[PDB]
Amino acid sequence: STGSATTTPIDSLDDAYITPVQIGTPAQTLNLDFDTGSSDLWVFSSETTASEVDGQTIYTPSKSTTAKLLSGATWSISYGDGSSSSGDVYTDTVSVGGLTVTGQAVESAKKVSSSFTEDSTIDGLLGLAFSTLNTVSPTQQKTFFDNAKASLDSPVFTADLGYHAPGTYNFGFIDTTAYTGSITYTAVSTKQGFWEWTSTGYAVGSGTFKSTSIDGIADTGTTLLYLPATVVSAYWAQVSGAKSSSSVGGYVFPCSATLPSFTFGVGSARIVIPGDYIDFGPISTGSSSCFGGIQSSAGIGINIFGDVALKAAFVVFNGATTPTLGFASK
Ligand SMILES: C#CCN(C)Cc1nc(C2(O)CCNCC2)cs1
Repeated sequence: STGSATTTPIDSLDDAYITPVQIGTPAQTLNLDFDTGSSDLWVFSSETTASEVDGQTIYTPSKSTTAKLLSGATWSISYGDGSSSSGDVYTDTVSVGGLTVTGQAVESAKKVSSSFTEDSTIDGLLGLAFSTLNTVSPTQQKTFFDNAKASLDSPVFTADLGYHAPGTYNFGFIDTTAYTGSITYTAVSTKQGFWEWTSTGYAVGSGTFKSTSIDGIADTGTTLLYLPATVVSAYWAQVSGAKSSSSVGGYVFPCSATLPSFTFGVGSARIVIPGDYIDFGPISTGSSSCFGGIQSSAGIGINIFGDVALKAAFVVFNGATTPTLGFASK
């Protein structure tokens, strides 16, 4: 089997991407944030505290003839940005772009943090990291991909995010028309539960390539690119007036600037992030200071190849017995 679904930026800055997902019988369609950096599928629901729902579409298990309470199971998650949610669990039928999984754990939110409430476009998350990170207790649950894997034509999914434009998540096949040149595959460590890999280095604009190993995770659920302070300082030093601001919480730059590209290494291959991708606009409406798309990972404990990097490539998440990650230009 295969699946193919379009993913769409939630705003003009590509802060996140939503993908329609069919849950239950008859289908309830929710727009979920596909997140290769976590492993819970959770949704706003009829059980979510009323004061914490503001515009989201909710899942109502009582209206689904295939919904079954997973008795005694609970979940609680907190993400890198400090946001969080928790609740209980149902199993139900879940379909993504024509691909159907029966008995999928659907984690129903009883509580969500303010940042989720304030984001009316995101009805939940669909985690695509390794199932060892799933937070359901006392019986850990499998991701949508983990459950679907045996039925897929090939045990893979691909992320093809657009720059200020829709993109595609495919399951079970590699669309050879969706990229240029060849796909370079690189080793993955699952020891932390992430799609963790090691980049071979970087370049700033037209500068010489610096060979240096940068361990990080491929995370569609993170907006920006987070790299070691040395690398990030080298990038912003090429932008007149750019500086790190503690009050804003990262590197800002003059909105009048033209940003240089940023290249990262995948084995012997190179992925180029256009300068425009690194511009996240005025820090506040009307401001002449703009927020940078490349930021320091120093206060995170891990480097994160988020959407800024990933949208510059066609990315293959290979969930074979020995998982690997593939990158192609597009
Ligand atoms: C490990 C480590 C340090 N972490 C507390 C910081 C991290 N945060 C994350 C995410 O929550 C970011 C959003 N997508 C899902 C993953 C991964 S690593």
